[PDB]
Amino acid sequence: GRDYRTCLTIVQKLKKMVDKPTQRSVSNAATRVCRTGRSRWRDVCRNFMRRYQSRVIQGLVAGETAQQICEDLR
Repeated sequence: GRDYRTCLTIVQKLKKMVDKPTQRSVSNAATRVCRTGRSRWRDVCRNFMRRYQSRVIQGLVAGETAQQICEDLR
């Protein structure tokens, strides 16, 4: 169950890190997002992105809401 929550937090973080969400801007932000925080969050974030990054990036580029991006995990 944690995956859905991790997904929502990451979507929110990435939307503030980029200006216009494109394949390049989002992907670049996605390599940085998991490096901010204490060790537990860095780990959880990293493990999530390794599994799910393609779908997160796709969703941001599509202008999906966080819930739409993360729905398969709900």
